[PDB]
Amino acid sequence: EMVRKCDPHIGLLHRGTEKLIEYKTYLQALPYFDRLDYVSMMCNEQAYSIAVEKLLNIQPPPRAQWIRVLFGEITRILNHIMAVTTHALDIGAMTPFFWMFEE
Amino acid sequence: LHHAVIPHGKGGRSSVSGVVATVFGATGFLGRYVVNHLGRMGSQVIIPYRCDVYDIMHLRLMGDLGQLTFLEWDARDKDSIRKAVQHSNVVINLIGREWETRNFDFEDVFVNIPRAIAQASKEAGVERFIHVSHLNASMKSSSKSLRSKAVGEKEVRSVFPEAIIIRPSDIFGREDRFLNHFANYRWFLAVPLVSLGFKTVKQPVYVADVSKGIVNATKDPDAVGKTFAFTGPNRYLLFHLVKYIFGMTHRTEPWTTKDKVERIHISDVMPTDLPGLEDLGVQPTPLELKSIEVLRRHRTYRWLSTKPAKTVNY
Amino acid sequence: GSDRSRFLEGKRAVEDKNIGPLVKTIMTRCIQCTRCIRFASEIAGVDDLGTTGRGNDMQVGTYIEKMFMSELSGNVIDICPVGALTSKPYAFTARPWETRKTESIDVMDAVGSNIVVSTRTGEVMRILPRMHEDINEEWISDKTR
Amino acid sequence: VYDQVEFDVPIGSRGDCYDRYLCRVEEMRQSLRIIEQCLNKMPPGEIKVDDAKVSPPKRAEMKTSMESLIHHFKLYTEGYQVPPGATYTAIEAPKGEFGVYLVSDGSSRPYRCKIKAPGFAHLAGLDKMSKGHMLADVVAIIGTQDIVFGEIDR
Amino acid sequence: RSRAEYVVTKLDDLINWARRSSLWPMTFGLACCAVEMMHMAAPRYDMDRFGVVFRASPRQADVMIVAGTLTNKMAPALRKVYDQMPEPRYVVSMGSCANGGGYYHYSYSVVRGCDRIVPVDIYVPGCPPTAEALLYGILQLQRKIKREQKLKIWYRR
Amino acid sequence: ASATRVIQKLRNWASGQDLQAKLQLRYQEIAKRTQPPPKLPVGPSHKLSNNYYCTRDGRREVVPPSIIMSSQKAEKKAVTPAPPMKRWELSKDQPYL
Amino acid sequence: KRPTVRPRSDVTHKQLSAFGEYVAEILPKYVQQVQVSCLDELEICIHPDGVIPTLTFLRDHTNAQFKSLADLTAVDVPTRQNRFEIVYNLLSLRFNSRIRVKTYADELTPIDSIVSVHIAANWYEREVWDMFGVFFFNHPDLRRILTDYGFEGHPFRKDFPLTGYVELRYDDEVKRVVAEPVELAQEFRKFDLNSPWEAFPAYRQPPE
Amino acid sequence: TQLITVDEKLDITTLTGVPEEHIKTRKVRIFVPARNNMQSGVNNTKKWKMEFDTRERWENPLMGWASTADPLSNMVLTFSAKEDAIAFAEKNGWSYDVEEKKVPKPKSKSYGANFSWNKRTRVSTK
Amino acid sequence: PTTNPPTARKFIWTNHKFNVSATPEQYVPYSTTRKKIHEWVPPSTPYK
Amino acid sequence: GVQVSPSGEKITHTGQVYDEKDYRRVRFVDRQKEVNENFAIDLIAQQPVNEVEHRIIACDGGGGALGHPKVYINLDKETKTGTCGYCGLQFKQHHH
Amino acid sequence: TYKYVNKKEQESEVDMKSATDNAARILMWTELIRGLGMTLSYLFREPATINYPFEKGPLSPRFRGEHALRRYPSGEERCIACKLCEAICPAQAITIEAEPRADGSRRTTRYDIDMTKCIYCGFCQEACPVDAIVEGPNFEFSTETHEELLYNKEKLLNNGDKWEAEIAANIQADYLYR
Amino acid sequence: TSVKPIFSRDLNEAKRRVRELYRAWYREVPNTVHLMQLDITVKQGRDKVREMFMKNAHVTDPRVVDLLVIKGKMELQETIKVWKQRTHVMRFFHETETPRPKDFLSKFYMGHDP
Ligand SMILES: NC(=O)C1=CN([C@@H]2O[C@H](COP(=O)(O)OP(=O)(O)OC[C@H]3O[C@@H](n4cnc5c(N)ncnc54)[C@H](OP(=O)(O)O)[C@@H]3O)[C@@H](O)[C@H]2O)C=CC1
Ligand code: SF4
Ligand code: SF4
Ligand code: SF4
Ligand code: SF4
Ligand code: SF4
Ligand SMILES: [K+]
Ligand SMILES: [Zn+2]
Repeated sequence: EMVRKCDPHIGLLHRGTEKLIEYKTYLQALPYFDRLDYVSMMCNEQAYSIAVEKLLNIQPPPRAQWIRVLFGEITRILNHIMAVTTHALDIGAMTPFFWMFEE
Repeated sequence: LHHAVIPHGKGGRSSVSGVVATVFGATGFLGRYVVNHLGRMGSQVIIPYRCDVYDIMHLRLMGDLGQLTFLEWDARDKDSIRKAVQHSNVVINLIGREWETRNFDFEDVFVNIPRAIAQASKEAGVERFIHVSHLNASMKSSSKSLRSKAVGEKEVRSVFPEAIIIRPSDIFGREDRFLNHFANYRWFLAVPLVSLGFKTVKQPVYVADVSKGIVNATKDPDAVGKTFAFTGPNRYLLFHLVKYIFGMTHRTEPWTTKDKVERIHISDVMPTDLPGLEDLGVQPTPLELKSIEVLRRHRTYRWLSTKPAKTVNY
Repeated sequence: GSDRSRFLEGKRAVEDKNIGPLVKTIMTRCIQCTRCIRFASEIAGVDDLGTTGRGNDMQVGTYIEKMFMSELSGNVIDICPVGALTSKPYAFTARPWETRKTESIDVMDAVGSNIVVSTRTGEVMRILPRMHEDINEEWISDKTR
Repeated sequence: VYDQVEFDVPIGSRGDCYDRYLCRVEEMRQSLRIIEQCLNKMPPGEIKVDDAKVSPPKRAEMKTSMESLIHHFKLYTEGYQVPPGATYTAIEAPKGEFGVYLVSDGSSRPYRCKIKAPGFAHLAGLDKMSKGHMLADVVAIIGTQDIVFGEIDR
Repeated sequence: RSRAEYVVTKLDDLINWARRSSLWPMTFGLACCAVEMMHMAAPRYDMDRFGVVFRASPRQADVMIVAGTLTNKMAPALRKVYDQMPEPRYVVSMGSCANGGGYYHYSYSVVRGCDRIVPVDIYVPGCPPTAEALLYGILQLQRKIKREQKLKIWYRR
Repeated sequence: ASATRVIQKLRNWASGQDLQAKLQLRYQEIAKRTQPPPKLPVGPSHKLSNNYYCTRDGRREVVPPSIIMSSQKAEKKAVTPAPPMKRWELSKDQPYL
Repeated sequence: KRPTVRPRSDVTHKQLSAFGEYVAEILPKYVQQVQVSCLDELEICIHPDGVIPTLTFLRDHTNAQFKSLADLTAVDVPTRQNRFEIVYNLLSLRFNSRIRVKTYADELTPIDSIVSVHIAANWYEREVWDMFGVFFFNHPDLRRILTDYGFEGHPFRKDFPLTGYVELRYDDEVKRVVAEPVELAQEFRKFDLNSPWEAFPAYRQPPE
Repeated sequence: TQLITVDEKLDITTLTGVPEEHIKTRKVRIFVPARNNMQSGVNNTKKWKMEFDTRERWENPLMGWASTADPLSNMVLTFSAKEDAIAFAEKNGWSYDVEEKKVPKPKSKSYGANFSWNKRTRVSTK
Repeated sequence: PTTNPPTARKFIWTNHKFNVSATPEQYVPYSTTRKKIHEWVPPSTPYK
Repeated sequence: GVQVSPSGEKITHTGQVYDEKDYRRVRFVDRQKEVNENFAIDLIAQQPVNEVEHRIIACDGGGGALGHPKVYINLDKETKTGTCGYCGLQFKQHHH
Repeated sequence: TYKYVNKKEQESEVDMKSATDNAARILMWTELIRGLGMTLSYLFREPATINYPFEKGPLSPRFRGEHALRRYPSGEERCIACKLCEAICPAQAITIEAEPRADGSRRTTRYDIDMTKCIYCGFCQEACPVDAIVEGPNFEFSTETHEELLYNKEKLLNNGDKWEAEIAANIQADYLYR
Repeated sequence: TSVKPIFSRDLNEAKRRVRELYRAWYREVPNTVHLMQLDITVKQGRDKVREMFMKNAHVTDPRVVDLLVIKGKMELQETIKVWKQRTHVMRFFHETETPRPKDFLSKFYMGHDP
């Protein structure tokens, strides 16, 4: 019953995202981050936007910043629901999975 | 030639080989390997079918997008045959049964359907027609199916004088009715061999070899109006073949019919005057090399993880 | 330049010309830089193009209905910075970002002008000159183009 | 405006799956608190940066003005040019720290884009966390590590 | 027509009704599209109400929902799992990745569509297509396997 | 919202929470699907004067990084990359769960 | 003041310049360059021989305490002799700072792995080897982590094609998933999205 | 003790992983790209480029798209120097054709030449 | 669309069609461009 | 309008039709080749010429922001109506 | 600031009543009974299941569904073959070929969008300067073959003519935001 | 013309590492064929290994030989613990690919590829 060694083999979802991004433009490479973490879409968008905005030495308007923070926290709620409910589903409980997926 | 039939590319999946082939028996055992080779080099394969779309569904992965055209047809619908062969330069005929139904019999399947297909192909003006008969189906054979295939050969040569006729031997493969048949004799008490199988001599031929020969006959300018004999490199007795298959398995739609056992006990003729796989550019791989992938599914767990049968000249 | 406009008035519009089947003229886009006029005066040597009028109404072209066809007449399509003088065979065909550029040599005459073949999706779409100071400078003949 | 909003940070004390689950739930609650603050303090104003060389203009401005049409054309064909340089921008992702290392060569395409995943390091550390444990235990460790594989593999 | 063909047609109706009323999938789920799959499993759309059972083993599966990006490292696993599934099996590809490669079509390690590996019955377009649209694809699959006439083909053999 | 009082009391007692006050099914309190047309405001650069782009070109103010020391070009107290981080204060709202 | 321009604080620039001088004078044996960007990010470029001492000093120093490795990556610039630029981003939680350490390598000179210093460097250096072919000395288990099994070539290199060299498909004749030389139904259309006019005069290189 | 001698040409073709067809049969071009004469800017004529020889692009039977069979069709590499491109090409084992940087010749531009007393440079219009 | 009907246009379909997949009236793709390279036509009369 | 070839196949508005001996019409065997019935060239030919009173007219295609970018057409040629490059509407100056 | 999720203040001692409470909790399954009770409460709520296909999930006019090519009210195609949609298309799913029409208009001869390559991101409909290409609200267009998702200009124009009564209304509802 | 060695000072112990790697591959080929149920025989698998080695045999740079040995050890270890599957092993033989003959007449008859 012991776990003596654990070796996770990955790359089963390797997509060459960085090579495609460096072969595309910045706006064209923006929706790649939506599919990098397909639960934290606005958060990846926000991180990429902050990186490009830093490199461009520009800042978004305050309303855009407030909207980005609001949907970042909505996305945090989405992702924490995803994590907690899938953890409970793997342990064996699925009614919170259904409830929080209605949410 | 037309501008859309000029070959292009390196012969891959997305290339164009310039082959527009209507394959009639594509839903069978040899037909899947033929369609696999055609779509592998990249060709416009028209599949007329009469069974279910679920039954033909395994053919869909087997070519590029739009390179395979599936269409329903009926053997009594010469209009459907004409609509299948209307836009093609090669028509390949693989229609056959090992038994007789109440709707189609041996004479109909081996004569009337190939004659109608070749007549429609001649009316549509296709450049090449290939018809697959069977070896030692010469004439006046003991079984009805071989005589029917002989009459069908005569009718196909009458209506389409330059038809390439290919006579392979008993074809073995993963989904064949030869090696799986001999493996399924073990489910009974013993092995029912007539004269203990000593009088019958057979040289089985691999299904991939037959399909490569068919494709090279489509692409070969010298194969027009010829009859080929597609046979394996080694001749085995029936008893030695049964010994080899049972020792390779390590153990120790009707299942069988009178025509089937008659064709089993009919010996294979010597191919002397006919050209063959080496003349169409295919090296005949042996059953010893290509037998493990077939008989592995009949083994047990202890035997999941054998001397060849000896070869005669006659 | 700036990233926005303060022009709240109505823009002017100029009727087009028909100087030939090679150069399509949409003269509303013209910014009156006299590059075509100077090229036709100095290199083509025809003295056919010019400015008629005064002020904002000053129009580049020919005053009469005259067909401007000499050799070396696609170079006005080259040197027009705006899309006022475009190529009529190349009209509405491709885009510069999608066209691939292949540096080759012209064989229409024995000058051997260095050219770029602009090919999109495996089809030859355009012919442009290459800068070679010892052969053809910046220009190619009309037959070449 | 995370410096402008106020919230609490859930801190565990035992370092196990239970503490991580409690931290994630209290992060949900603090996220709801920040959502309340954002709803109450949403300001008026424009929606993109007022710079048509980076953000595209409005469609009416694009269909009316020459500069707006030109900038819309260039932004939606070539895109804005980013000045050359390298940055590493890391934000607090829900799954951890999301990092982007951008190297720009001065053109309208990024020269290099390395994506740093928290799940990559977490699943690298899966073997340490699974010492002296069970099958259901390593399943629970995978569940509490918040592992997604698109971000891990890229 | 003959009375026997009417009985054969009614038997086809019964068998097709059983197969479309009891449609147990395993979702070979990879990505974004698998997340949207479990949003279709979610209480709003209720494929369990439709008769479609969530989280079935490949040994008990009828249709494979290819949900996500099929990579070169994953394609042999996809083919092996498809081969382990019993013979009355269908394939619903979902999303642009499983359809034709999608946003990673020109990638070195992405199979350009799962139809290069397994025979796809129905393609569901989107990135991700909504759970509403995936349930549309499932009902289209039920109609398609309602259209099957296997005993009719066997009788006309 | 259509539940009877008996079922509502049973649900409230069985869950321990007031459920009818916070229903997870939206009935009428949500916004209308048809909205009046908006009028979005304009940004700070929407002015007809004193709006030269060189005075607000943040993209062109990026400079190459300053070389502190180079191997080809180039008693004091020890320093840190930043002052040490201030300890976080405990929450005055709810410090413990 | 300007709503479209990112605000600039010079205290971070001064602090990072002071710390760059600090690290440069502490380790003159390995540190080749120190720069602070306009984004207030400190980059220290070192010799490949000093990767272990530099990382150990940054992790274990009292003033540094860069105990968290943000990431480990490589950049392929195939115009210089040592074409792979290995970049270590590190985070100091004690001082709330971030640092970047750069070094160089080519296809035939491996650099020392820092698994003994940071444990995430195991998988990160596995990724760097799999994507670029930069070997790492004294690694516990250096092998592929993202590519296909038996994948030939390192795909994140600049000279590696975007679509690759082989593609997988199911062959029914062999009943397998087989690799073919790659053929595209539609070729990837490259776009020349570069303006012929110079954008940033601050980065104008001198003529050759 | 930790420094050896190697007297070869730095061949890494066995480690690049490229198939031997796309090493031996390919030709590469090293060149400064010509200025697009439809514009006047010269920012695209600063960096050396290596490209590959054009291979076959045929027509898809289904959609008419441009289908290709070689992977090195969109491969363009940027270099700061001709010698750097030479080193990269010889290191990767590709046979190269190099053409030197075509620089524009300096020209004597005089605005007063347009209004000459006796020379032919006097213009007839403006 | 009874109190607020849509704007009437002459090119709008007067008969809605459902999903016609796996029907004779399904959609079949083709290249909408004409022939690009024109082959030389040999003369129909012999030289001798 | 939609016309048919001697092969019986409908000709698209781009002028595309398959040849008699072209094999690529087997994709239309047992199916249909759909051609959009409304031809834009015919529909814009049916439009009457707008008779305006100005030497320079402005067109946005109607609807303001719902149309095309606003352009100006110079109606100086009295032997030819001025055509919008976006919407194809024709304008004529009223000189009476 | 920060807060503790599992730390508890000081000690609550070890009292006989507290020990009896814990023993009763882990001998009579009190938390198990209360979990059963609130799962019973959800048994007695109303399900959140809509009646597909007779009931549809709510959407917005911004919804990015099936692609379509629109027209002017005159009937002329809105598309002017300007190729920005395929220039901005991040998946390179749009292929455009163009030539002057018989009346000299700038129109496309080929406008193909691959649904199997498209990522449904709306970049084409937000880069289109004349509102020609749109992502209309159709999403129930799943096909049984891979070919049927390879759209061409005729299919896109047919979709635009079919969905014009809804696409134009959605653009009217939302165009002031964009 | 002086560089830093990776593992081997010169070609001698590099060839020793090559011999050790070839020895271990020759050991593992029958176990590979038996365990992963390969259609091939033991003889032609060893021939495949040998002609892979002869394909790489033309290089004499010690660093390149060391890196080739390292990559061969990775491939071998990947075969030892079975992650590389039957399809990945059978990718070495190209039995589903029609080969291109190298004669000028055949390359002329196929297409424009040199
Ligand atoms: N199989 C062998 O070992 C050998 C075979 N041959 C010959 O090669 C050919 C192909 O062999 P094989 O694949 O094994 O044969 P099959 O038994 O598999 O049948 C071949 C094809 O014929 C079709 N067919 C059968 N009867 C009819 C009919 N009445 N009308 C229309 N189509 C029909 C079947 O379609 P459906 O699924 O709809 O029934 C099937 O696709 C045959 O002509 C056979 O005689 C020769 C030597 C050896
Ligand atoms: S070159 Fe072009 S822009 Fe310049 S004056 Fe001539 S037409 Fe006008
Ligand atoms: S592309 Fe240039 S020339 Fe053409 S309309 Fe725009 S600004 Fe004028
Ligand atoms: S099709 Fe789109 S949503 Fe689905 S897996 Fe691919 S990237 Fe994700
Ligand atoms: S929505 Fe689809 S077609 Fe449009 S730009 Fe995005 S990926 Fe391309
Ligand atoms: S952006 Fe619009 S008008 Fe331009 S080519 Fe695309 S669909 Fe046509
Ligand atoms: K011009
Ligand atoms: Zn207009």
